[PDB]
Amino acid sequence: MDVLYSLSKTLKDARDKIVEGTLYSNVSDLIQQFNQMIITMNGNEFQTGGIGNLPIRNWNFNFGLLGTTLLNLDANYVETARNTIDYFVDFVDNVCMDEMVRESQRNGIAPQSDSLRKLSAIKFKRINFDNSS
Amino acid sequence: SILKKLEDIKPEQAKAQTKLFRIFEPRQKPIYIANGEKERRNR
Repeated sequence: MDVLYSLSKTLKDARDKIVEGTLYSNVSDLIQQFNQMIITMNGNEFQTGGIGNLPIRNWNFNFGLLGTTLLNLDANYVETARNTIDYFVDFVDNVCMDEMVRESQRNGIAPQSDSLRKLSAIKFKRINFDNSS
Repeated sequence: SILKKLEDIKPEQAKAQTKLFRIFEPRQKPIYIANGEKERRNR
């Protein structure tokens, strides 16, 4: 659950603060965290949908890594960042919509959909950006 | 005989650290862009 919020906050930060012209020193922590998140989430398979009328979709995470060299960010940097961001946010939204449509009469504090069940493992506990919300 | 051996004990020496114990030191290295070319400014 909290891992999902950390991913959401990181995705929002990457979607917002990565704009042309800003100093790279202002997003060094953000870019490092984003790279760590990409490394952690890469090379895994996730499935969604299957109950009711939710369209079943399959996600495979094969992605590159953002560079940590440019003194000032440029346009292609932004386009690649958004290319990754769109897929990540689509996955997040679909995971949320799949979680909302399943319930358990007992032990409601625990994950119910397969995505949050997989994310409960200790391996994915490497992304804990914050809990400000 | 053994009198010298048991009487020639001086208090254990307190070392005076001449420099801080170092394991890590800075080094200047070149960098590359994500495409793979020199940046002409080392870090």
